[PDB]
Amino acid sequence: SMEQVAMELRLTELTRLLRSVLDQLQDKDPARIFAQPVSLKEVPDYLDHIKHPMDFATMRKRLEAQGYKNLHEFEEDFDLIIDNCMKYNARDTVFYRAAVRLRDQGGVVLRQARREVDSIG
Ligand code: NA
Repeated sequence: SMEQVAMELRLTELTRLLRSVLDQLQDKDPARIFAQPVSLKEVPDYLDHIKHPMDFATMRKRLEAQGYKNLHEFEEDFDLIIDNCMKYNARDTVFYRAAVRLRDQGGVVLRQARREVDSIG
């Protein structure tokens, strides 16, 4: 049907926009702290602590499968990256502080993405 096609085109354009968002967030992480999953072979107890691990490579995989149906879903995954880091790592660490800074800088990017998604429909 043409209605199905129109929904598919909308999902694709949302995907395009979420890609540009993902690239922008990732530019705020030049150290690449959040680029890849935590290795269960190097924080071996990680999964006793953190129930839903997340990272930018994992988000990129989901995005390439057009796996985010709306901005809220994408935001939830970004908030997991930040929130997991702030739980596992202490306040005094480089990791916790990098999560705080990414949250702050990512706020700006997400704030405009919400306006663009609303505006474009
Ligand atoms: Na903690």
